[PDB]
Amino acid sequence: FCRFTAEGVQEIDYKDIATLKNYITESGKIVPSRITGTRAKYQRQLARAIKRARYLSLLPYTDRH
Amino acid sequence: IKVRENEPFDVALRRFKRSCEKAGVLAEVRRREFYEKPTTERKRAKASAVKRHAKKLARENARRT
Amino acid sequence: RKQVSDGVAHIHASFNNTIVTITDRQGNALGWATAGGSGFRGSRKSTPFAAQVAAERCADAVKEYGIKNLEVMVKGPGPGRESTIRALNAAGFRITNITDVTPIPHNGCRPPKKRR
Amino acid sequence: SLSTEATAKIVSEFGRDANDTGSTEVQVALLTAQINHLQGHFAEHKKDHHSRRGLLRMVSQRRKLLDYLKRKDVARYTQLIERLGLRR
Amino acid sequence: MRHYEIVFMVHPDQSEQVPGMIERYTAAITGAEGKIHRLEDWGRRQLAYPINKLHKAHYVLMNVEAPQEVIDELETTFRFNDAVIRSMVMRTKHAVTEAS
Amino acid sequence: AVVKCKPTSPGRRHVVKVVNPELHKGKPFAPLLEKNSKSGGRNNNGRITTRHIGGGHKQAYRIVDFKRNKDGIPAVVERLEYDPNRSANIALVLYKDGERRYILAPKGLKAGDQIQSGVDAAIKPGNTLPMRNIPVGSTVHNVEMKPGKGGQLARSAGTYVQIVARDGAYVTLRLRSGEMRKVEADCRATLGEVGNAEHMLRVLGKAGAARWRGVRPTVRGTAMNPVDHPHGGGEGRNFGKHPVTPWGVQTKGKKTRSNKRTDKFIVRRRS
RNA sequence: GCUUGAGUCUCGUAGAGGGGGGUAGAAUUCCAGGUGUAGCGGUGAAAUGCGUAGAGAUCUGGAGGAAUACCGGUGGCGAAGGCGGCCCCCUGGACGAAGACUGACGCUCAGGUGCGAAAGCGUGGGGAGCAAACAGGAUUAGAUACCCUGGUAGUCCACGCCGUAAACGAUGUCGACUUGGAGGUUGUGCCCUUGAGGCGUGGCUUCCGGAGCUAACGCGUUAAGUCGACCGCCUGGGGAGUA
Repeated sequence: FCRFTAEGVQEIDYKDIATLKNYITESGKIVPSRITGTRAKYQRQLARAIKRARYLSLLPYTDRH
Repeated sequence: IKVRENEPFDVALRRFKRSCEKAGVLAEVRRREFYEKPTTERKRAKASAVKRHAKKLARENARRT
Repeated sequence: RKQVSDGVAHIHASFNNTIVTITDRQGNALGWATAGGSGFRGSRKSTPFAAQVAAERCADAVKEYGIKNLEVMVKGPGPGRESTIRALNAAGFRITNITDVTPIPHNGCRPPKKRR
Repeated sequence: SLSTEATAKIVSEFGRDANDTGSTEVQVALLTAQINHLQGHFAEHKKDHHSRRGLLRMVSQRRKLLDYLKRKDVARYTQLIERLGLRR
Repeated sequence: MRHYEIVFMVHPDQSEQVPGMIERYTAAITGAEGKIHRLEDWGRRQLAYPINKLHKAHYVLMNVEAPQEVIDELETTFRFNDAVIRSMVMRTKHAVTEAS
Repeated sequence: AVVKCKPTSPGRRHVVKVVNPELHKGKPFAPLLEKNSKSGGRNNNGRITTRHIGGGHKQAYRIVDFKRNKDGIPAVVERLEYDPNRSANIALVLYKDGERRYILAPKGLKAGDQIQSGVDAAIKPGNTLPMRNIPVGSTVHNVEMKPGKGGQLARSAGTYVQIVARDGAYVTLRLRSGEMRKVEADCRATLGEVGNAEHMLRVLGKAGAARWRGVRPTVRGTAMNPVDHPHGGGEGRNFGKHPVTPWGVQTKGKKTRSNKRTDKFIVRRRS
């Protein structure tokens, strides 16, 4: 409930998978904003950062890989 | 989805199935494209959720109990 | 017969039937049993007790392989999937890990329209 | 598109200076320069109907400004349509 | 001159030619008046999913500024090269600051 | 482009022209021409061996270089021309050393554009280069069967062959009919589709438009006597027979593929 | 002439706005091979269907097409229809801040012109899944239906035509005015970033309700209140959106 990208400052980078793996669940799905608490601007950046890191094989699409 | 439950466990308790995929997003895809009711029943899901939100806080009456 | 040591228990639970197939580490099968192949034809096939006897009747015909610990891969919805894995404990196996290999698409081809 | 480099080149060519940016003859040339730019965009693609509507918003706005200009001062009008090349 | 980022992965047994390849493309852009800014070479690391299976590819980040005709002649080079596996190109906005 | 004629007379009512304005409108390049004499369907023995051909307009053979044996020389496409022997158009191609040759004109090729052949050549549409250097998946045309043979496959108008797979020293080609077929990996191919893809839309309007293409009338089997065709005869349009050729072999279904010498190179038959 | 309407410029801000190309992954289907064996599939119950010529299950590899799970939200964009993977290219609009400029250039619009879901048509492709029609099996008094097993057009793409929908907030477009509350979303200024705050200010949006209106239901500052400007339309039910 204490949104992390609105707290300091951010544009959600796709390369730093350290913070980016905090916002995926165990099966590779993106966690909704009602759970984490991110602002909706930082949620649209996040999904575009998950999917672009899922492209470059940094994060997985699913756990069936 | 996937659970390992390191060698002394004695019981499965796969609780991430009710949290990820098991029958929620699978009974939804077993039939019925609809193309139309994900506009209609998504509306009625949240039309009743806001009457679960507003009418629950203002339910404070005497009611003899 | 080769005396395989650890195997994989693919459990394909459907609404109509539960098929339980025991493979090996490579993934080629060593014996299977269904809810329909154990009697239980028709309405009793779609029951959790029928997957239980499909689990015990898959525990033999791999008695000639000597499988000790097995990794579970349940797949699909239905009345099995949860009472068959309690019957693989009761058959005398070790459960290494359980997964869920339900083939969920990412909004792929159109499903059918039925049940009206 | 009408970049900042291209916008300032037409304001000084048709107005007092770069400060006089909203004059009547300036706006006609700015709408003309973008319509003549978008002839290349709609030479291909041929079905961009949502951007065609923006093109017709600025054809018709240029038609109303030139018709304001012809009523307001005819002398400044006949300068412009020969200088900018749009009359039969 | 729009800015770019170019993350291309490399087929891993041909990773010796990568400083040959980083030189190969930064000659095409600086040679055609385009500034390179962050050659953050990530090295070899592990993949999340198999990619023709081929585990553990080799990552190169560029972050170039370049005219658009050059960055398209660059991107048709990544197709025909058999060493580049899954490149991508991105938005301008800026240059970056090594962003590990 | 695709011009529909106005019905000013019968016959002109159903004409569709395929009008290319980029074609050359002069007498063609005279050193690369030699004569083409009509056969009529007749051989050594003089007897008609292919029916329904004969007549037509006189047409001179354009020596078209399918083989593309000019490795690593720049070549500027001079002008697109009409070849009556083909369905496709041909491009007059000037090399840098001063030699002109005809090639088939691909889809995007215009006058002034540059092609070249050889293994060094780029993957620009129009270049000829061997298939062990062509990328997998890309679309080629003017495909060779044997190395140095010249080019056999995908050389009609609009036709192309997509390259499917490369398993060792063979290239798996999906032919235009839908047939998967292996060739030698050292055979050449020209990239891109063949131009004049609106050739399929010409519908010729009238009966005389096929007579000046050499195609003579086809007489049906049922209109003949029983001595002439294995159909034929009968009082008033009797057929009652399984359909056959004029020499008795079953048509409409009967497969005539029996070679056994080239069945190694075929992966899938035509479906 | 003037500037409070409208407009132009300079910096930014969000967006499934639009067209063009490319690519990614999961799944379905089919083919090819390995293992393996008598069932699978389906239903309220069955049967047709499939399968010892070895299916189903399972593994690997291949070929194709179409759609984008999670994000995802009475959330966002667009004039409406509508638009969801990520990427690049070419573009439209809206909004905000500070100014500077034009000087009423405006609003509505019969006829006209453009756009316009889906189904349909035309020509050329593509065809995985789904699926009218059609065949078979069931259910039934009947069942040319729901249910089951199959399956053609079609959905797909390029280019034309059609011009219709419960094309619906059943609510024309534009402007001004008249108590509030809780939210969302996108800017922006002040103040302590002083610790995930405190205060103004704009645009869009959802819900509840005050006067007022309404036949009532209800709308209720994105009015169905108080007014103005133009336009479209209505005149008992059928017959008839028919000849």
